[PDB]
Amino acid sequence: MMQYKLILNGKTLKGETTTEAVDAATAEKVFKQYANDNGVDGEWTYDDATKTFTVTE
Repeated sequence: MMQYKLILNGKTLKGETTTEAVDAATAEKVFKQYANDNGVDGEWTYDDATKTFTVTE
């Protein structure tokens, strides 16, 4: 699976985003900026079936 996704699981407001990044490293860098802007860059969950990162504040 390629097309990674992000889910902001904020204790205030939630959100999501997609990307064209094909590897977890590239996607992490893309999603980091998205959450660092949303004020949620905290923890970064991991997955092996869904390939979707989530923030944990």
